[PDB]
Amino acid sequence: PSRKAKVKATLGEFDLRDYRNVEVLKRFLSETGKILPRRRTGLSGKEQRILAKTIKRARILGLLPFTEKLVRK
Amino acid sequence: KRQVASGRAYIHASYNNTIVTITDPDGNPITWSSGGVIGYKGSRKGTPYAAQLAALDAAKKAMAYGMQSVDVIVRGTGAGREQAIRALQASGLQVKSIVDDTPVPHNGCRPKKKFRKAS
Amino acid sequence: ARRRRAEVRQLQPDLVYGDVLVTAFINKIMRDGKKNLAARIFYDACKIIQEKTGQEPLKVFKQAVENVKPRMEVRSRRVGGANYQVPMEVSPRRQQSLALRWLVQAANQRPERRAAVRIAHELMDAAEGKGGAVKKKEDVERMAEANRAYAHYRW
RNA sequence: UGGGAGAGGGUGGUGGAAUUCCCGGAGUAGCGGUGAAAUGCGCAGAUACCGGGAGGAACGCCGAUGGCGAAGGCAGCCACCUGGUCCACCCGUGACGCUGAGGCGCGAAAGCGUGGGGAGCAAACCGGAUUAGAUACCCGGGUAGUCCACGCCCUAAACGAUGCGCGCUAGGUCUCUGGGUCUCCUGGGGGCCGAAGCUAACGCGUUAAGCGCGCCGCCUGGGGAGUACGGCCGCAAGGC
Ligand SMILES: [K+]
Ligand SMILES: [K+]
Ligand SMILES: [Mg+2]
Ligand SMILES: [Mg+2]
Ligand SMILES: [Mg+2]
Ligand SMILES: [Mg+2]
Ligand SMILES: [Mg+2]
Ligand SMILES: [Mg+2]
Ligand SMILES: [Mg+2]
Ligand SMILES: [Mg+2]
Ligand SMILES: [Mg+2]
Ligand SMILES: [Mg+2]
Ligand SMILES: [Mg+2]
Ligand SMILES: [Mg+2]
Ligand SMILES: [Mg+2]
Ligand SMILES: [Mg+2]
Ligand SMILES: [Mg+2]
Ligand SMILES: [Mg+2]
Ligand SMILES: [Mg+2]
Ligand SMILES: [Mg+2]
Ligand SMILES: [Mg+2]
Ligand SMILES: [Mg+2]
Ligand SMILES: [Mg+2]
Ligand SMILES: [Mg+2]
Ligand SMILES: [Mg+2]
Ligand SMILES: [Mg+2]
Ligand SMILES: [Mg+2]
Ligand SMILES: [Mg+2]
Ligand SMILES: [Mg+2]
Ligand SMILES: [Mg+2]
Ligand SMILES: [Mg+2]
Ligand SMILES: [Mg+2]
Repeated sequence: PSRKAKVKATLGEFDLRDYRNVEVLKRFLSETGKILPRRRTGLSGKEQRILAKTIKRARILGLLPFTEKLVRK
Repeated sequence: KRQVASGRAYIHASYNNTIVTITDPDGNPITWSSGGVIGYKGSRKGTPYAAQLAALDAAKKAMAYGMQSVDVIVRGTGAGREQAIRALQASGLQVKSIVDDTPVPHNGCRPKKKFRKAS
Repeated sequence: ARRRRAEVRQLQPDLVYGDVLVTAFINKIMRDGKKNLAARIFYDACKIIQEKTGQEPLKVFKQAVENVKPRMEVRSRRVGGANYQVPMEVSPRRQQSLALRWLVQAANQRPERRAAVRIAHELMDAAEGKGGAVKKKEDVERMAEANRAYAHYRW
């Protein structure tokens, strides 16, 4: 299904190139530090590609995570 | 003997066996078990039942230190992972939380032939 | 039974107890179609469970049975080349079937010369908890479960 | 002239996950491996867990049914150096074009020199199994190699098995990139189905095997044979 609302849908006006806006980027990572796929982030090929570049930058700065622990299994 | 009360329970599932390590609130092992520690000597070690016992054994051994609650850390995929968990939830011990932490490389070392041909 | 699911034929109630479970046991006691001969053995044995016990046969019967019903057994299966004895439950219909059969089999294995005696004597040892009929049963169970390591092969 | 999208190339730097190794802690009998096993490893304390180091190699999710490049081929992130290409304007030259024998350059993997580096993997090899045998498939080890610099080699199912260029001949749908009077039009890519037509069929079908023109390269029954001989080329293996 995948319809708990698209990530972009909830956010407002954000700069996809702002690699310091952790509060927003945070929204695009799954329960794990994994970058969500388009079918979930609801971005466009062009946007999603830009986002990814940003998310990665953040991780280098320590702002975002490379990976997290699942809490079930 | 040292009394710990709360701690960690690391289930390490494999396709060949299932070992379990109960440690203190910060990783130091208290007791442990596995399909080997218990009877099974071979392929039997991998079976889910084996997993169950190993879980119980370690669980019991642990309570003989006061252990009343545990945080669970699962690692790996194996014909006997879920059973080890279910076994601990019933081992009297209180299962505070379950959490998978199976290691996965961010793509690095070339696996043995036994695991390639992938992609 | 490749097509439908086979309907368990219904037997004629007992002419002395109006019981179907009796006729069933009587049929198992039966040899080459001679039922009269069979029937006798049973009742004649019921009369022996009468003398040697204040309890009525019908009751001794039921209990004797009830004790020999296995509730678990191991059926085979092929996996990877090797064979495994998978422990699985035992349906009601089969429990009964194995019981009555086992009794008669254990009975005729007894040392006493007279048939009706063996059936009576086995039946008694049965309700008592002893007897080879029960031994066969407890054994099937020991066998089963004693392979719990393979139970994850739900039939 | 203004604007754009890219794993296109080269150099330096840098991040985190994982494997191995070493140190320490804590722990104790097994771990591993398979169809089942054994070789193997472990009381000189392994496996499992935590903390700290060292090192090499490759970049998870994003990642596509996607993009770029003339092919090979190209993905972590940052900077510098650098090629190609698309669109808008319709502003300059004024046929300055197309193809291209030979030549020159490029050219996956393996392989070859000299010097480095070697964590994981792994031809040969050393062993354990399986088997009638098992110079194998399965299991435990393991050298060259795989990585880097510089120089060679130049092959391939180097494939769309489809040489470039241009013009012409319904449309439908999805997608990546521009521009616009941003339902929808326009341009350049990537796919699918299909007009006409073509095809031995299979299929192809504005990304042609369609309709045409230009230029190159090839084919002419199978085996012998990509062999022999002769030439070039290569350190060699060998290549043409
Ligand atoms: K060498
Ligand atoms: K046709
Ligand atoms: Mg008769
Ligand atoms: Mg690039
Ligand atoms: Mg030894
Ligand atoms: Mg010792
Ligand atoms: Mg460490
Ligand atoms: Mg080293
Ligand atoms: Mg392209
Ligand atoms: Mg290719
Ligand atoms: Mg003009
Ligand atoms: Mg003029
Ligand atoms: Mg080459
Ligand atoms: Mg190479
Ligand atoms: Mg070399
Ligand atoms: Mg190896
Ligand atoms: Mg053979
Ligand atoms: Mg041999
Ligand atoms: Mg090997
Ligand atoms: Mg191809
Ligand atoms: Mg040509
Ligand atoms: Mg189309
Ligand atoms: Mg198009
Ligand atoms: Mg298009
Ligand atoms: Mg047609
Ligand atoms: Mg078509
Ligand atoms: Mg044409
Ligand atoms: Mg054709
Ligand atoms: Mg030729
Ligand atoms: Mg010929
Ligand atoms: Mg050749
Ligand atoms: Mg050759």
